[PDB]
Amino acid sequence: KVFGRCELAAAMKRHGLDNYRGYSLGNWVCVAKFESNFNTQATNRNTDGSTDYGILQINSRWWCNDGRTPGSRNLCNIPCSALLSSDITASVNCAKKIVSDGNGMNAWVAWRNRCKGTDVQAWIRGCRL
Ligand SMILES: [Cl-]
Ligand SMILES: [Cl-]
Ligand SMILES: [Cl-]
Ligand SMILES: [Cl-]
Ligand SMILES: [Cl-]
Ligand code: NA
Repeated sequence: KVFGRCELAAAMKRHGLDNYRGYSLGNWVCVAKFESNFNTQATNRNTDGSTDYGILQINSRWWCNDGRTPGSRNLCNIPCSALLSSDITASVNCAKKIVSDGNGMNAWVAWRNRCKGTDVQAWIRGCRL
């Protein structure tokens, strides 16, 4: 599923991401845009052989099980395929654990390089929220 911008903002708010660990909603919409173009089915292979899954591009090196990332962890206790669902619940719940792991949203390289220090509120402007 490719979400619309305000459709994604609404789902992220309903699932409790607005101000989660101090990160306003626009930060989460911004990172989703640059990670996946709002596409729940997005996947990308990393150089080490791990893979990033779903709208928030969550990495199998640490967070989910895909059966083909030797030595990795599954800290969110989910199959990576659950992160590709049209419903974002699993991605949101796992993002809450990632952002709580000490580095905040710097866990997403794209957030640090493309969202951090910008006007992230623009990503939720106009949305009925
Ligand atoms: Cl957009
Ligand atoms: Cl915001
Ligand atoms: Cl594995
Ligand atoms: Cl959803
Ligand atoms: Cl933080
Ligand atoms: Na894993």
